[PDB]
Amino acid sequence: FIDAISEKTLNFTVALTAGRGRGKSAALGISIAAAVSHGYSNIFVTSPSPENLKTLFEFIFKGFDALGYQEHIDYDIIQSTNPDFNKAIVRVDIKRDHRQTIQYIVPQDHQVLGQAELVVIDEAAAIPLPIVKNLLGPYLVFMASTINGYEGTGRSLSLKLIQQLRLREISLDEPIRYAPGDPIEKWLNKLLCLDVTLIKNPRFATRGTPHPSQCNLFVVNRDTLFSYHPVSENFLEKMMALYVSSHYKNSPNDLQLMSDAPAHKLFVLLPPIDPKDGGRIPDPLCVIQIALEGEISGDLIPWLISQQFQDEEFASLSGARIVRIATNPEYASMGYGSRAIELLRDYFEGTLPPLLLKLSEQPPHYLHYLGVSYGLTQSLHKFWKNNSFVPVYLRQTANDLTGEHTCVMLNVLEGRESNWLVEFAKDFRKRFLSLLSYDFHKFTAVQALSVIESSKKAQDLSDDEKHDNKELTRTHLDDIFSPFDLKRLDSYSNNLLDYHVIGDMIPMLALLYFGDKMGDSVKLSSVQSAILLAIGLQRKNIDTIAKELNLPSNQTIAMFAKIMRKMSQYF
Amino acid sequence: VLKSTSANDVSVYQVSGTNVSRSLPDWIAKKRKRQLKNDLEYQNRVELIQDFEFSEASNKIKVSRDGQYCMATGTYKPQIHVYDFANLSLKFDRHTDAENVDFTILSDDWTKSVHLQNDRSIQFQNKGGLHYTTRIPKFGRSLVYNKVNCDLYVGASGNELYRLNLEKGRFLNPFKLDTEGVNHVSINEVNGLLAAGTETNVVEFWDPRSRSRVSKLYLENNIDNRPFQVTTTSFRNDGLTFACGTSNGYSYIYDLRTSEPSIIKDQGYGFDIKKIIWLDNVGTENKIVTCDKRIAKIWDRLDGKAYASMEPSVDINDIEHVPGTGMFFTANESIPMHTYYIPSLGPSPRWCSFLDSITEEL
Amino acid sequence: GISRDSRHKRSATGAKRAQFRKKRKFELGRQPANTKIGAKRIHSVRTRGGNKKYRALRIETGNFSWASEGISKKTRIAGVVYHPSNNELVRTNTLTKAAIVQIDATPFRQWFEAHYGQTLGKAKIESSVESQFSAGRLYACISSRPGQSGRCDGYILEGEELAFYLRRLT
Amino acid sequence: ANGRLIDITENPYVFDDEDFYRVLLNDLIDKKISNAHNSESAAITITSTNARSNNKLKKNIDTKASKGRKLNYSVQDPIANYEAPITSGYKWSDDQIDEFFAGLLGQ
RNA sequence: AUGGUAGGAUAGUGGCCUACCAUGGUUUCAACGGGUAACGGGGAAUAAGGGUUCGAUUCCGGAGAGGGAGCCUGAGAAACGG
Repeated sequence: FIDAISEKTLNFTVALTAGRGRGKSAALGISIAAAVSHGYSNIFVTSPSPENLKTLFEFIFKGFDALGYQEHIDYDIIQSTNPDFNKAIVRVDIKRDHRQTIQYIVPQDHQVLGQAELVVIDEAAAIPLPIVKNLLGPYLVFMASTINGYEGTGRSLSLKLIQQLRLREISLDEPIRYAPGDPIEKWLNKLLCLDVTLIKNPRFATRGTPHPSQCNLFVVNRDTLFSYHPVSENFLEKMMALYVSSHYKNSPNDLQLMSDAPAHKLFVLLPPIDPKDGGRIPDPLCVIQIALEGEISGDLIPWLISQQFQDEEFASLSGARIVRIATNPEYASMGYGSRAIELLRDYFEGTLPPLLLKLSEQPPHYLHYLGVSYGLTQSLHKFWKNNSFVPVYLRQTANDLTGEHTCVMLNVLEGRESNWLVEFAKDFRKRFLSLLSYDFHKFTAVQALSVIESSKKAQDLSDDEKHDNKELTRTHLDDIFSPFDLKRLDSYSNNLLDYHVIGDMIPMLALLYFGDKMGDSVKLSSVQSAILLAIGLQRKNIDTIAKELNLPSNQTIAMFAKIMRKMSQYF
Repeated sequence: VLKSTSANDVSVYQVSGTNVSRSLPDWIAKKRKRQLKNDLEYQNRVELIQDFEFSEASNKIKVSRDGQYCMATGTYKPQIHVYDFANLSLKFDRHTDAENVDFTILSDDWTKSVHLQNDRSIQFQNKGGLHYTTRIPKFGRSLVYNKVNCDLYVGASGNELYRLNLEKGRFLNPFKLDTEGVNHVSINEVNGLLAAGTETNVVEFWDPRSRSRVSKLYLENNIDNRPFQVTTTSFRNDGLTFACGTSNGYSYIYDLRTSEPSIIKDQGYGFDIKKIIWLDNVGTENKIVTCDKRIAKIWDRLDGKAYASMEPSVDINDIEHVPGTGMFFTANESIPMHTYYIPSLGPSPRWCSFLDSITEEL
Repeated sequence: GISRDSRHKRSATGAKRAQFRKKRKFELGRQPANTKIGAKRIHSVRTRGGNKKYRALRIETGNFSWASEGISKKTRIAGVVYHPSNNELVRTNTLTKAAIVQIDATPFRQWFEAHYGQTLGKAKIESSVESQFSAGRLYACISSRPGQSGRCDGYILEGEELAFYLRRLT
Repeated sequence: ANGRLIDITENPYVFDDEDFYRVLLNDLIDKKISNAHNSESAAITITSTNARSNNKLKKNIDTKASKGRKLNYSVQDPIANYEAPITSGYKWSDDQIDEFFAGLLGQ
């Protein structure tokens, strides 16, 4: 921190990743006191929630090696007292920058944090990668993170943060609450699988692997996984670290919740099984954990379906909810998850007990449909686009901790067809069009177009017998737009109309372009349509659309006029 | 201007073609006298794009991915040519010794350029003019450069692949070829897998740091009228898929998962397969374009169906594509340049901010 | 920028590059104007004031003779198969002097029927050219230098000219 | 190396008296030309100029190395460092590509 | 580097360049190598009708137009008239 104070590096990026027993209140207070002595104005405190920044402020000026931390009876908690940091007319930085000058800020703000000079951010790995990039910009920011702990992420998220960078970084491993090398804590970490070694494994690290054609999507018994064999311990710890590295959050009781779930099973994708040895433990390629749903045996898919519509048939159907499905953390380019999704679809479509359970030696239940509930990530939408899981239910209120909305997807992975999934997708297509900029103002336009393509593919999917939409009648077109607006559109065809005059008629035009009446006439489905959807459905400005489409000239205005003149020819 | 599709409702637009003439062909010699002699509303409607003409245009065209520049090698005399999309004309013209049958550029904006001709001289050409000329032990048919490990390498019809490891100023590492087929060379941009176009449809793969080959492949046509040379190879940017294209017009899209077959398509004429270009950088992924001598065909690599096709009036032997665009270049054997824009393939770039507007509605 | 100058060389002893002049207009070593097959293209080059050299860049037909009766018509080109002084010149299919190139000499057959009236076994000529009127791919050389003539001329190979050249073909 | 005895152009234990012998063989060809007047002398140039040749391996030169038709293992002094090398330009960590090189996705 | 043949290029012979061959060529009669304000040589040139052998006449050793690089027209030219 003193070296960063002495250096003239404008991008003073300080990264601090620590394990258990870090003393983060003492560490941030020491950094705040160093920034008090050799800083310009103050330090902007950034945390995802009301964390121990007050304990960090209590450890900055006061707060010696005997911390004496308290919940609500501490000196920092009480406001009606004199904490001896009372400032006056002097050049003192400890008295001025104090508990009266706590520069706390939420990490969701980016413009005010970009205007700041010195800031400190804690648990930045919990924030999104674009959010972390907007937070840790070209200013002097010190980043604090906790690795392999409760309510935290893994080393792969830290490695993804390191891949987002490349700076000035350091690591801490020794505990401060207890001492490092405690065997009871080592036994507790062994019992709770707190140690993460998926990156430390020599065969399940990245996309360098065998072919996904020779994929062994075998099964494993839950009691065999619960057995404390030495081979079973190494595979389950590799399986748990694979689940830890993929998901951002990591509940400490999630492993016990997965083990005790009788209605949830798991399948392990493996590489090509070498018959030359056959007995050595192979690292699995991917792990897929799913659960059933219905009225047999945890019903988030049925609760969302009941909230979406009144479908007692879909409520009582045999649905499958994928709890977790992931390959190795750097094996995203391997594509083995696509074969695993193909294997999971094929599985729906056809001392102790034995350890290695065969894929063929398992009778599956008569499942009606499958699916999962994932966040609105572009890569997650890309994995669902490679899959058949069409999204239907989207959470309007996004998760505060995750920072992203929740999307529930379903796929009819059975010979039996119901056509209620196709009917609900058309309702979901109409709902997602209406929810554009009603609550979903801040969303990616390309991802919204990809979601619209996901709804269109479900419309073009199976059980397509009598769900074909019709065009617009002459009376239907008369109710849609007035004759004066039609004459206004002819002036737009004469290109004398501005973006303001065209933008007034853009609202009913956007619903028509989402409707099948305009689609039957023409198809302007290039990147101009995404600009058309962002202007109308997402209600963005012309400058906002131009920055999103990376074509900031008047060609965005020209593309909208070309789309408008195509609609004028559609009359 | 033009509305010529392949009867698939994909509105391909072609600019500066041989159908349209030079709207400013001779301002003093012709246009001053023919202003009154020809009102020429069609010629006033002819819109010249990026304002040069290139006669017997090239056997090699190139566009730098940064700086927005283009590279061209003329053959009326051996030429080297710089064009600037920010300034829309001839940035620079210089003669050279022989006709550049192959060429590669440094990674940024025309600063350094490596040329290969009919003779065995490699031309390192900097910001100045003709900085150095070298010698190659065999002749020249193909060359390519890796910024990783600092090594160009050159090969033409023999046994030793000449790795021009430009660090320390020598060339080393004679890689042992098989049966004198190296007619194309290719780069895996992320990992450095080598590729050689063998006359008996083999391709090599080498580890550059280990200086050793790892495997060989074989490409077997089910019809197999004649034994064939694979004529070009290419690696996608994701580091997964591999492309092959032979003299019999058979394009192979090899997904690397130890597969004898591929996505196999044949051209309608089967003269050759010249170059294979991906379109991963633009949206609507899994679209790929292969070019014959007289047809360039963009098609879906997974559906196996033809997206569109561009038919020129004269034969071509190079295809260049600026990334982020729906825009393409050719090196035709004629006085104009066939360059064509497909708005459904991608949007127009920044210098063509009005070329997207003028032909969409006309 | 190529040099044809005589002082660039070493001496009979091997004198060490005396460096008298630099390049002038008079020793202008021109570019190698290698051609190819295709639609005909002509460059006019002005040298020595009034000498107009004709650079043939692309060429599609030629005036090739048949010496046993002394006649030559216009024949459409097909492709080169052998050159004595080079091998990659053949793969480039660039027609220089003395290059052995295929043609489809249909009007040679049409003249033959219009002068004799007898089919070709489907006063006489030797049997080794009857192997490929059925194929229709007749071999011919190049007589004139095309780089300065702007013309393609040759003759059909005759008797021992095959028997030495398919020996060099295989 | 054992100390019982590097510019090889002066070597004392090597006894090549070729310098006067080449003069003597020049004195040979001067006297043999003057003595081949009637019919034939002993040896005008046979095994004399050849004896100069085979000891220097006739010329110890290669035609391909002359034209640049053979590869040259020497430093070309302008082309040291314009295209100067880069950082770790492998976007993977290169040990999974060793698995890709050992277990090929075509083999 | 020396030749052979072929090709390209040249206004043109040409290893000038390239291809593929054969290995050779210049020398004690000195090949290669160290000295020269070679403002010194050249009948280059009348003479000096006696200034000893010259007082005087001229050719003379090159590159360049701020610097590398390429192009351009003219029976003239890699122009300081682009």
